[PDB]
Amino acid sequence: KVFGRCELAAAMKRHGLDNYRGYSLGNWVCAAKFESNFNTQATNRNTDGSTDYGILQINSRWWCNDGRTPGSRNLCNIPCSALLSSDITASVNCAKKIVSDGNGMNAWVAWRNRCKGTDVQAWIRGCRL
Ligand SMILES: [Cl-]
Ligand SMILES: [Cl-]
Ligand SMILES: [Yb+3]
Ligand SMILES: [Yb+3]
Ligand SMILES: [Yb+3]
Repeated sequence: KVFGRCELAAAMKRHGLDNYRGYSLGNWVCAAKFESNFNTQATNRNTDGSTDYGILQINSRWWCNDGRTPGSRNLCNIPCSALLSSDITASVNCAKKIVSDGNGMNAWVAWRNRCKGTDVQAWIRGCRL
């Protein structure tokens, strides 16, 4: 599923990401924009042999199981395919664990490089919330 901006903001709010670990909704929408372009089916292979999955590009080394990533810990206890679903619940549940792991949203390199410090409120402009 390719979400619209405000559609994704609404879904993230419904699943309790708004201000989760102190990160406002626009931070999450911005992260998703640059990780996946709002596409739940996004997959990308990393240089270390792991793969990133879904709207927030969650990796298969630490977080989910894809069966082809040696050293897989699967800390979200979920097949990586579950992170590609049109329903964002599994991605949100796993993102909550990731952002709680110590470094906040810096876990997402794209967030650090493209969202952090910017006017992230723009990502929720005009949305009914
Ligand atoms: Cl915001
Ligand atoms: Cl933090
Ligand atoms: Yb990646
Ligand atoms: Yb559902
Ligand atoms: Yb409201």
